[PDB]
Amino acid sequence: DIVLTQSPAIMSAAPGDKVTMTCSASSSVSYIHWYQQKSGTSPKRWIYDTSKLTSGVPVRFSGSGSGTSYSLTINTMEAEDAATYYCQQWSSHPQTFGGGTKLEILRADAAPTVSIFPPSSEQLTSGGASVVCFLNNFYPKDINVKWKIDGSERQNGVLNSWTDQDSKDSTYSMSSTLTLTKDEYERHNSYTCEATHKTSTSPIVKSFNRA
Amino acid sequence: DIVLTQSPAIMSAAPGDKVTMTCSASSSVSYIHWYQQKSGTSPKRWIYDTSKLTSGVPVRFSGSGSGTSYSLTINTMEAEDAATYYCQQWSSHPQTFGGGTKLEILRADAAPTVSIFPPSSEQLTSGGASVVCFLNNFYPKDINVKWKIDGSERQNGVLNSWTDQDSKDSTYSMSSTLTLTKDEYERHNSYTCEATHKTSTSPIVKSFNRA
Amino acid sequence: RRRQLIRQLLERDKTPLAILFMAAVVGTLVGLAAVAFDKGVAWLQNQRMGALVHTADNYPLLLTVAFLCSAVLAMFGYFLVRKYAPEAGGSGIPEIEGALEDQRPVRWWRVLPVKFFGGLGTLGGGMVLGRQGPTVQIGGNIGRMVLDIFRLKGDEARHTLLATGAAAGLAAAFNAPLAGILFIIEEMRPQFRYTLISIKAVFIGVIMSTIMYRIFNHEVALIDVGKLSDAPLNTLWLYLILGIIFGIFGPIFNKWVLGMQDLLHRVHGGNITKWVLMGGAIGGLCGLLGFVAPATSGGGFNLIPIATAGNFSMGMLVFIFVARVITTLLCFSSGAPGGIFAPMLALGTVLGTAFGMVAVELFPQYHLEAGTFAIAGMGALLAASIRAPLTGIILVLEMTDNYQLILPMIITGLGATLLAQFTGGKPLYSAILARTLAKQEAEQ
Amino acid sequence: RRQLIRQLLERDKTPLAILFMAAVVGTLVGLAAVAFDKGVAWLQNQRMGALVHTADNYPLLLTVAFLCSAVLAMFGYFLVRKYAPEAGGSGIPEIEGALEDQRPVRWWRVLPVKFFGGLGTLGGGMVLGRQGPTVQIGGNIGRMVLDIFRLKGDEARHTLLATGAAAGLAAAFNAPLAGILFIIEEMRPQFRYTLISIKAVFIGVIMSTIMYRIFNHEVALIDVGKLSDAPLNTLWLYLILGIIFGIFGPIFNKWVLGMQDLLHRVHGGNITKWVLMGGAIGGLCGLLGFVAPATSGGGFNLIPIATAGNFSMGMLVFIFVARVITTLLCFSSGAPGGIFAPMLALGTVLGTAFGMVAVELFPQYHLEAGTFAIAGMGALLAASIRAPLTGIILVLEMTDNYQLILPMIITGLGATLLAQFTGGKPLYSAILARTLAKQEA
Amino acid sequence: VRLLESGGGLVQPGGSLKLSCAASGFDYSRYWMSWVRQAPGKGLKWIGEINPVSSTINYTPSLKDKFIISRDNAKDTLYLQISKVRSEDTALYYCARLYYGYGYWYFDVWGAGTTVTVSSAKTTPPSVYPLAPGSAAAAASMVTLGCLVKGYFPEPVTVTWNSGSLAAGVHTFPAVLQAALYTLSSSVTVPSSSWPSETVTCNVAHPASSTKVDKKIVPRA
Amino acid sequence: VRLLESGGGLVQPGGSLKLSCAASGFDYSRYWMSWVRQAPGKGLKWIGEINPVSSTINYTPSLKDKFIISRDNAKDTLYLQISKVRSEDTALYYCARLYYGYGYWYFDVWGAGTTVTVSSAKTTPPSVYPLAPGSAAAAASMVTLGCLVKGYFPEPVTVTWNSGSLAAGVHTFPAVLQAALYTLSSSVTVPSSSWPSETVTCNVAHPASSTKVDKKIVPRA
Ligand SMILES: [Cl-]
Ligand SMILES: [Cl-]
Ligand SMILES: [Cl-]
Ligand SMILES: [Cl-]
Ligand SMILES: [Cl-]
Ligand SMILES: [Cl-]
Repeated sequence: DIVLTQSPAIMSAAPGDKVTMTCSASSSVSYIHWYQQKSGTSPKRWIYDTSKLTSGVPVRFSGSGSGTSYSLTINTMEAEDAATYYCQQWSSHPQTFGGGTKLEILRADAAPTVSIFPPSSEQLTSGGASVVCFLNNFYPKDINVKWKIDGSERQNGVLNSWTDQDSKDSTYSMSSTLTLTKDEYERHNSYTCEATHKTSTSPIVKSFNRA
Repeated sequence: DIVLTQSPAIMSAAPGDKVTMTCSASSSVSYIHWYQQKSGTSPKRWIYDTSKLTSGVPVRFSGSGSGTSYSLTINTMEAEDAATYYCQQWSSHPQTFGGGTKLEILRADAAPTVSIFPPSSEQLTSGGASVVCFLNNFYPKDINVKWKIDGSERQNGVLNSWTDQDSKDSTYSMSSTLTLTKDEYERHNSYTCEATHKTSTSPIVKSFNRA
Repeated sequence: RRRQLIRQLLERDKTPLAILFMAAVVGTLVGLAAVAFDKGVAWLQNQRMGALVHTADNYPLLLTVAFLCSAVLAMFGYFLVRKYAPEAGGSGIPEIEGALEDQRPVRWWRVLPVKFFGGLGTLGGGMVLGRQGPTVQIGGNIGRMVLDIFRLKGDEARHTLLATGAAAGLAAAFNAPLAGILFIIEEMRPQFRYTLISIKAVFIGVIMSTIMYRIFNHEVALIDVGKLSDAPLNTLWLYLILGIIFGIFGPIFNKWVLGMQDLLHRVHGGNITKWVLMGGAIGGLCGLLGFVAPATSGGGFNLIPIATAGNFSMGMLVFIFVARVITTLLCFSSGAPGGIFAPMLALGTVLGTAFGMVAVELFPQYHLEAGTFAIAGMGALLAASIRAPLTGIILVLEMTDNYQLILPMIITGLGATLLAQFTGGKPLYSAILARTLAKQEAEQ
Repeated sequence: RRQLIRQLLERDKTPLAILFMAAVVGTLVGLAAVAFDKGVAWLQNQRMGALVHTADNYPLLLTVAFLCSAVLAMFGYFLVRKYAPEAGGSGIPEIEGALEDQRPVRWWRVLPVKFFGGLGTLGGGMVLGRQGPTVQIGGNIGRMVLDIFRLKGDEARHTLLATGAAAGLAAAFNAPLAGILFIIEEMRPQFRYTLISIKAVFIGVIMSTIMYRIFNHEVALIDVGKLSDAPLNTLWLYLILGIIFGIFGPIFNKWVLGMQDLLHRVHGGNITKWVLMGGAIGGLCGLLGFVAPATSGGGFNLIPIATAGNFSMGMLVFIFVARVITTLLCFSSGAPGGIFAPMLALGTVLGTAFGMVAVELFPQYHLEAGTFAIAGMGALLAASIRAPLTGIILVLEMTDNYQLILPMIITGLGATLLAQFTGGKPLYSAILARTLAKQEA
Repeated sequence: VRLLESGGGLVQPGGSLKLSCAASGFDYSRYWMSWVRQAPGKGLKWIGEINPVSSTINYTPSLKDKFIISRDNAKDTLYLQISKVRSEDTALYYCARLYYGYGYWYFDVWGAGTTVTVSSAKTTPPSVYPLAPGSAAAAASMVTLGCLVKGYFPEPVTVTWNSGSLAAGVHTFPAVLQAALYTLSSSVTVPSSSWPSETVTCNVAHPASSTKVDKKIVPRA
Repeated sequence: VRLLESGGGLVQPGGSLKLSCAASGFDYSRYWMSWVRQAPGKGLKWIGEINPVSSTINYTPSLKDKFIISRDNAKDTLYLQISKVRSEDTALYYCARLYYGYGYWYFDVWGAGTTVTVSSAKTTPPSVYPLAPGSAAAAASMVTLGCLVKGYFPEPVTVTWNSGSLAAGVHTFPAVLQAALYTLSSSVTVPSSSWPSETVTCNVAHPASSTKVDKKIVPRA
């Protein structure tokens, strides 16, 4: 049970940059392996025996390390290198994998596009009342959404979910959904959606009124 | 292509006897083979390369021959040897099989065992009316069946079928089946089945009456 | 001097047609022989079944006739040796190997019938002796017999026809031609002075017999371990270790075989009847064990496949090892006509296997398969006792078909001799000659 | 007698000092055999990032597809005629001679010469193997240590020399068993007992094979796959094939020999009439290696394809002859490179054809050309170089069809059995004799 | 080692049928597979043979593509395509496994069989009727039962009892043809004290028709 | 060469499910097969491995028979039996093919892998609601639509637009679980002059629930 722990848990660097991720073992290992895992796909054998690129791996990639500490590197990483790399050993049974490192196409700041929607007429026709509010394509991922019913705070019933960095534009998108009872909803008017991201000092509001 | 012609087309001998069957080639062959085929089964590799019994063949069997003429022999043949032997060659392409030889066993007398059967109730429920009548385990094979409707001759619609000498008891069995229209049948009562075999002077009758 | 060489080079590989043609007649004969022997042997080990089973009801009656038979025969064996060919007794290779250097005669008109019928009894009974060795010898004689019957003269044709006879023999034995050659030219061959043995002559001989053997033994091997897994470079050292172990135990097994054959001399002093009686004694003993725990008796071949698979438990292995480590000595060392070439493989196999199982569990990350170790060592107890690595490595491959294990098989057998050397020991085959050569004299 | 009795009891005792050295040697040979093989490719590679770069202008191709194999081929001959005349050619006739002490082992010369040298001849695309060259690069390696550690005593001079060859032969075809059977069937002083320690060699061979496996794991040089088997009633067919190799074995020997004379006149001994004739045949090859590669290069790559039956009877004979030529013209031209490897290709190719003929000749033997393409992969070794046992085993060693052992022998044997009864001699010994006699006088 | 070939059946003149033969119990490769057919009553006639890598395929003296043998070693299955079939093609088709001794090859392990009947008929399932002894059944030591299988096409039908579990004393007469329909009966003698008391079932199967039926022989109530 | 493993799905605590992995494109034997599971969000964890002749089978530090790996080389299939399952067992289960370089084995070729949810909750089709812009829609250059898929179980749902024919500008947020029910929304930005005027349909599918619905995004009245 070698405790492999991959250093950067998450990291970002602009393509053509030189990136390096560590993978330390609690004890002693030798001939570590690396697997690349892009979203939606099973792992792929990248590097092995510490540094043998696999048939197909761009010569961009390089393995290294020894006994207690190993590493994997990308001389001038490309965008198609965005993924999660998993170092694994089996120089001691039973084999073990590392915590993984997530590589991300660091890009330039992007102001989030905020689109708010009233609960569908059909959902209201069943006591439900979901006020969806999207936040599309922004960067970095740090963003803060906050709801305001009839001009007032609100955190109960609110649910958010971020997407994973886009493979192409390397931006993030996160949705915030406030759920209420057809009645709870009907007894109010102003439903604002405030988004606070680095790209601005003054938050981005986007509301609609039932009236 | 070579024309293998197995001598005795059909032959009979009493177990414990020494039997020999020939297999001549139009031209010249070498390392003949032999396959044994008992009723109901695909051929079985018996002897090969002229005289190599196959794993399992009783040492009772022996192969031989040379170039133009070969043979297969059984020193003291047993009843379980009843079958059809096929010599085959492939010392000249394309391979070719012989005409086969059918071994038949001679045993002592063994009088029939008749059985008359009244048209199934279900067959009658469709205008058909088949009066089956078996004749199980007898020898020799010469046996005469004769039907008698309400005590009278009948040969129309009657169909007989013998089985091939049994591999074990070396007896024969033959079925006789008279077919009629539900009506033709219903308009009679006595349906007798008479079997005449060597084992007796007075035929064996076996009837049933609808009444 | 370079004046000569230049003429010697341009005069290479020219072996008299008369010789080549004879090596052929020889090789052939050897085969037909090796066959009939092997055939006859079984036929008896067979009868010794249509015996037991006939009396399989009365237990003591079994254990009884399961001794008498292997006794009546074993004796008959020793007899046909002590009274007709003292040279036969034992392997028979030490002699041929000596008769090469011209230090022992080839009394074929004696040895042949003696060694043949003789071992037919020892082996056909159930003793712990191979039939390979015995053949190597039966072979050379065959070569000799022709040499004499055709009086073609000239060292070349005496050392050649003698050597090929051996090879042919060794081959038809394991159905292994390559081995039968590598052997003659790694062991039998006069070890210290250039010789007139025509390699090519041997080949034709070897072949001619292997063909003769295939004529009656096709469609079935003597062993059939099937393609085993492979072996990663990170598990190589493990075969070295196993090698070293064979290397220390190699010479030891040699002391025993040797001395034990002395301590077995006292019992009879040299008396034909104190032998013949001691003969059917170990003989009958074997025939008995060969129906109470056969893996301790007989050729031992049959248990190699079973062993390699991993069907024997660590317990049953060790037991079988030791038991054989004993039955083997007690049978060969007893000067009975029969060899220790074949049975040595068995020990090898068995010792290797065990080493495997230990390994398997020791490191499951090497994804081992004991079977491979049971093979790096099938001929290792040859690369220590008989110190003929190259002949072994190849004899194994010749009939185990796992070339994927060539790297390990070598690293073991090498490591074997590398310790069978650095720790006393010597070619158990040479030592025997020396002794039987020094005892020839030093006694007058 | 008394002596022998003491000699027996004193067998297989080889000085720990020797054994330990054979190991250092074997090792070195490996790393070497590797980097050589590695470098060679690397070049045959560049000569691609060359052609493709100019793959538009056809004549521009055929042009740079000559110059490169010319510029290098020359560079090869040069580093030989001006620094080590002993290198040129196989290199085995020498080592084999240096064993009997009839030639020197100028390693401080040969090594860099033969290495970088053949790196050009081969790395360019010439019809020479890289095996032979290594056998030689091997012995020298063995020598180099002998000298650098002045452990004296025949045994340690003939031993460290022999193992160096073996190790070399091995790491070449990743075939240890061959590397040994070889030294003790050919190289070994053919007429007088010697002080070469077998066991010494083994440790050497091994040490290199391991070294080779360290960088060549997971892929073989050949991969014919388990072929069918062969019934005893189709054995004589392999004898026939053997006899054919047995008659054409010595003939190909005459040519290789004489052709290397008729190739002498063109330059008389002039460094520049050679070097120029060098990149001449050299550039030629590099050209054919892009208009019909099966006529140029190592020839390895076409053995698998040949054994399969992918070449038509037409393309076979053509490829045979073409090579029957490029081979002579390249080796006989004293260029640093051997004829061991390329002889296999000829064998394979000749064998295959014999197969196809057989196949249709008798369809009742249910043949598979592939097997004949193997009974003869090393048969043109059992006639030219007359080292059957080393061949048979080198084939098996890397073909893995032991099921064919009975045929493979009956051929190779039938080979030397005619290469004998019809003149011929060890093309490897003849070379020594000549290069030994051309010495005194 | 089982060689089980399916595919056979009923085909109208000038038709085409792909006979299959699934192997199991051995390594399909290393093996030369072939076909041989037996015409009802007549002997055997070799059709073709196709080596491992299918780099070789021969047939008897028969034109262009009457036959087209192939094999998918990936499914250890041997195939046979007969096109433009004619009455001469109606026979039992076996797929053998090929091997040899000294080298003059033999047909090692012949499979089961599969039947191809060339005719314009219709695949007709069979009707199975129970043959129980009459009411005047002189119930002696042994009791003979049996079931009748009639009105089916083409051959063949397989009749077993209690699923084979009752094999001693069984009979199955050769089918007789009449009016483009086949008819056969199956006999099965058992100990009287064993029948009425137990269950005597006759199981008939007609592959072509793709049917199976189990008739329970019950006393004539 | 493909490694396709089925079997996964929904199982209630204390249950048992036989995961299957069908191999194709290589020789199943000579190969050590294994399983490794990835818990949603977390990393990979090796489960077990079973050599060719299945004469060896090891698992990670797990008790008695939580796991039972086996293989039928006759069907080139790798199996895995999990018994007495618990939430910790909910993850993506992959079967890999094992090989090595110098000898320190690696997970050679993986497969898509089956998902295994272990819950009490009951499956449940989803309700799909259209998210059209409000009446005060500041119809600029681009128009953001989207549809809400809520109240379903278990994962997953597949949302496409106009049948995929509209793939640029699409979003599908990860589903959030709440009260034994999943909920996710899908975003799709298109050119304003492209929407009202055309048909923007969102097609949701929930395999488990065996349902498919196409919600047509129409402007708010
Ligand atoms: Cl002895
Ligand atoms: Cl022996
Ligand atoms: Cl012996
Ligand atoms: Cl040369
Ligand atoms: Cl070469
Ligand atoms: Cl060379």
